[PDB]
Amino acid sequence: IEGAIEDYVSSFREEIGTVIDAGDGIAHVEGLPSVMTQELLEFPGGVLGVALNL
Amino acid sequence: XXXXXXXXXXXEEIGTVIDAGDGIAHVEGLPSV
Amino acid sequence: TAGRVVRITGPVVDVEFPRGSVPELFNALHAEITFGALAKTLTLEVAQHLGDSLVRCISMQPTDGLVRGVEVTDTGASISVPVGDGVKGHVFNALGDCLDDPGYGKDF
Amino acid sequence: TAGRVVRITGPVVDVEFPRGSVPELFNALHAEITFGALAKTLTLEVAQHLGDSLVRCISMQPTDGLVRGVEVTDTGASISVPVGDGVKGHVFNALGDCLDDPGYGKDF
Amino acid sequence: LTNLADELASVAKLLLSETALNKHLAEPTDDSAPKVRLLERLLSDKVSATTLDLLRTAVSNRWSTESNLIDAVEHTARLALLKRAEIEVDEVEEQLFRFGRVLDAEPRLSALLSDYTTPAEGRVALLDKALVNQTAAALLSQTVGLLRGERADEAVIDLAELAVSRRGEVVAHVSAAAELSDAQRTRLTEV
Repeated sequence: IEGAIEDYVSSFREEIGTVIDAGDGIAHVEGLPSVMTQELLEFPGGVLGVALNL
Repeated sequence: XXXXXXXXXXXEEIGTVIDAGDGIAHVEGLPSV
Repeated sequence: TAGRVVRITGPVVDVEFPRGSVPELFNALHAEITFGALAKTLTLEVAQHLGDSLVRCISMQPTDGLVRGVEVTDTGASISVPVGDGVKGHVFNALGDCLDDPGYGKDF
Repeated sequence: TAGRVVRITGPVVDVEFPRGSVPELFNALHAEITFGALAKTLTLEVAQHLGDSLVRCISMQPTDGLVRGVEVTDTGASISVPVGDGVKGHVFNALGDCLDDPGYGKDF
Repeated sequence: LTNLADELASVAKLLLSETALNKHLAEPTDDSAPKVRLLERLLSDKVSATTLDLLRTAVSNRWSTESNLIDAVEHTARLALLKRAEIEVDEVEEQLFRFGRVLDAEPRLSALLSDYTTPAEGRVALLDKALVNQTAAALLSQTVGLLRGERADEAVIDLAELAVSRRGEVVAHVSAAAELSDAQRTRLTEV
């Protein structure tokens, strides 16, 4: 069963995420297999976000 | 029959350290403590 | 013996290991950053266990540039430093690598 | 009918009862503690209901040396102390047992 | 239908056996290709076509918590067995309800109904020996096998409630000192 999990991890057209939380200028987004610490995220409204947590 | 069933159903201490750290630890099992 | 990074926040890094082998406390681990501009290797030290073959570690360098899925290798030893008679007369960093004359040492 | 003990911590002890057997608030309960040298009879008073046929209470004796799974019995009554003229000129503890004479004052 | 029920029971048991797959399969995501690919790679030839399609649809849909994902298979199996039994509804419902009531009446067996760290099938054998409609017995065994630290009396009550709720009638408790006459009871039902 370990091989299946390893292949699932190693398997990962453009990545898209969805917003789940808001309020007081803090957002929670998931669904991005390729992550990056302190990357600039472009929201559809033209505003920008910074990932300070993971 | 019910009591008989229970009677028929009626029919050496080790623990495992799940977590440890900072000088404390957590043990599982061992209901004879 | 291959590890996988699961969760990172600040300088503290979570890691998971295969059930067979898990390093003890205060064992150096090595990781790498694949980014072109900020390429660098990082050394980690074991802090505590959390169960499920999970380990908490503290980063020795700024953690910017890390990504999930990075392999982690261990050395099975504590952090080591060089000692000898001719050490006096040079400047050192935290890890023990020389600064005035890079590459000096590794024979004491 | 009797219940069991599932958790113990500090002086507070919580116990479990079967259906249709939970006692009302402020009811005395007796528990048995056995050992080679520490043998006593724990007296507990009901404090609150936790639901799911669980009741949390406190004890009037030290909880050292207790083991889970020990049955707990109920008397269905509140704490009481003998009274009368004979109480004069004697020393009593909280439970009402006469300290001067162990057997005195058990009939009023 | 019996084969589908057996396959659903087996897949639910294997899913409950391992914790990692439940944790990884509950991730809320819009995409479904990796999940169905994993399902195909993980014993896709052990089940029939229709059950495989149903499982694929269940995994594809987004679930709030892994508990719902675990319980959906069991609920589907129970409703499939009930539908197969329907294809004598009143007799089966009465048998199941009276059986549950009479077994819950006994407190000693209810005390022994606690199941945790017990042998996986030993308690099943003991309970089936201790305790008849074929469908009712099969449903009882399935319910006994799939419980995990939960009240059995509530389980059988909920099973009877679901069984009567599949039909258009609504259950209602009635208490009286003695059983009324049949004509009076029918008039009460009419009222």
